[PDB]
Amino acid sequence: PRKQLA
Amino acid sequence: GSQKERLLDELTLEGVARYMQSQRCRRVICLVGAGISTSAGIPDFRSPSTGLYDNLEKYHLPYPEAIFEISYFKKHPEPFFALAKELYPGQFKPTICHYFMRLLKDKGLLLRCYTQNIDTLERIAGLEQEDLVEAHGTFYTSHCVSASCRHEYPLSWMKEKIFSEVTPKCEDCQSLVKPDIVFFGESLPARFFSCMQSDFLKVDLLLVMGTSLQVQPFASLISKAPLSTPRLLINKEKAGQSDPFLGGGMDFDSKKAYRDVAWLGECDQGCLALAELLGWKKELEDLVRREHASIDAQ
Ligand SMILES: NC(=O)c1ccc[n+]([C@@H]2O[C@H](COP(=O)([O-])OP(=O)(O)OC[C@H]3O[C@@H](n4cnc5c(N)ncnc54)[C@H](O)[C@@H]3O)[C@@H](O)[C@H]2O)c1
Ligand SMILES: *C(=S)CCCCCCCCCCCC
Ligand SMILES: [Zn+2]
Repeated sequence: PRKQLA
Repeated sequence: GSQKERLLDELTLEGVARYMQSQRCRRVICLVGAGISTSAGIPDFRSPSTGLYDNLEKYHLPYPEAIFEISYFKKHPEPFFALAKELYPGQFKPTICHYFMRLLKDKGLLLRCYTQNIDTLERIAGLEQEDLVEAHGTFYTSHCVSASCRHEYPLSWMKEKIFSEVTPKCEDCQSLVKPDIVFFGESLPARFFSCMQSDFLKVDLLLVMGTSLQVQPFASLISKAPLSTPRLLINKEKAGQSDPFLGGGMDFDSKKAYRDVAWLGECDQGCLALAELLGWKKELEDLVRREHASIDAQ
């Protein structure tokens, strides 16, 4: 999984 | 197992402190973010006013988040490097909270520090590679982006590039040189996962400091701990609670709250206060004062 905002 | 015992005698900072000085608690993991470096002069992302997200109209930008996305960075690397010059601190001085973690290390309580920050302040405070997971990379090193040569450059080289306002290009192949940070849209470093699969099998306390817990998969770390692991948040504002509409996270307040603690304030103050209860206040004062003095003398 990758760097993601939320 | 998954039994949800109550290990702290009371959901307060004093309760955590007594737990930290009992025998059950021998491995501590810190999860930290940009809140712990704001008092070092590196601003937040999301904090209204201070945070970057309020302060970036000047960047010809179609989406205040795009300046940290890898896609946008591949197309137009200049705004990032322009932004990097603005923010580059004149002097690297880690905070009281940083030095609290070095005290953890010095007392054998630190199993790992997982940081979302890229400012290298954890290393300058004396946390070594064995103590650290730089989950989003770092400015400390940089690499040619060309798969064919990936030459490494030091921060000294990248700093002059940024301060001389010249886009960093590789001396061997003339491709772009990118700091070793994880952009939004990139894959976190392998070591993040190999540490996560092992560290959270026997952590005895989570210390969450200066993070809004809104970046994934970093925020998911708080749920990797076993259900009976006490979890302390030191932060301006509560964070990490499950959304009422959206395995979930922090539970400070509900009737079934049993291990989560929220100390609201400055990370430096909260670590100061925790250190007092532990009898480390003077020990923390001398260490910060000495290291700031050493750094101030450079
Ligand atoms: N120092 C850095 O390297 C830096 C700086 C800005 C952004 N970022 C990156 O952007 C993303 C933002 O994520 P984040 O959660 O770490 O930052 P954030 O902006 O999303 O939130 C920081 C949290 O810490 C609180 N806070 C700020 N200053 C504080 C202080 N002095 N004392 C106590 N609490 C304080 C804020 O209220 C907030 O809850 C991260 O992935 C990070 O990689 C890094
Ligand atoms: C993951 S969210 C990485 C975000 C990048 C943060 C940008 C930081 C600006 C550079 C600060 C310069 C300090 C050396
Ligand atoms: Zn190259």
